[PDB]
Amino acid sequence: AFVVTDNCIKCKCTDCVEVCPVDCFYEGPNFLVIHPDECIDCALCEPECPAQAIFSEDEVPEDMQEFIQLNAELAEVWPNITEKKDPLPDAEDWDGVKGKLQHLER
Ligand code: SF4
Ligand code: F3S
Repeated sequence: AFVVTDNCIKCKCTDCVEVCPVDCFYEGPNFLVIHPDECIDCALCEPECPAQAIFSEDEVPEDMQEFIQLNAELAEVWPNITEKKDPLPDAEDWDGVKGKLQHLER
């Protein structure tokens, strides 16, 4: 499965949803997650993230391993998103900044 990690938080560009064939992205107030049992590992979303927050599960950075289980869990409670929308208002302010996990809204 692929994994949305820290830099999506407070950016939420949603460009990634355009290319998923199986529609497995689920939407939070200020983050997206990939449903691990639905992702077919086509790797198509990851060139599309402007914030470069998507990784193959096995390539998720050591310091961002928490995101793997987070994606699994929130994928059960969040709504499915299928169309691209506007990025969060302050997206480019928050892009490239580290430790945005602290601001995750559920
Ligand atoms: S690897 Fe493919 S199936 Fe998975 S979330 Fe990405 S675009 Fe979708
Ligand atoms: S910022 Fe997030 S909404 Fe997608 S386009 Fe990137 S994983």
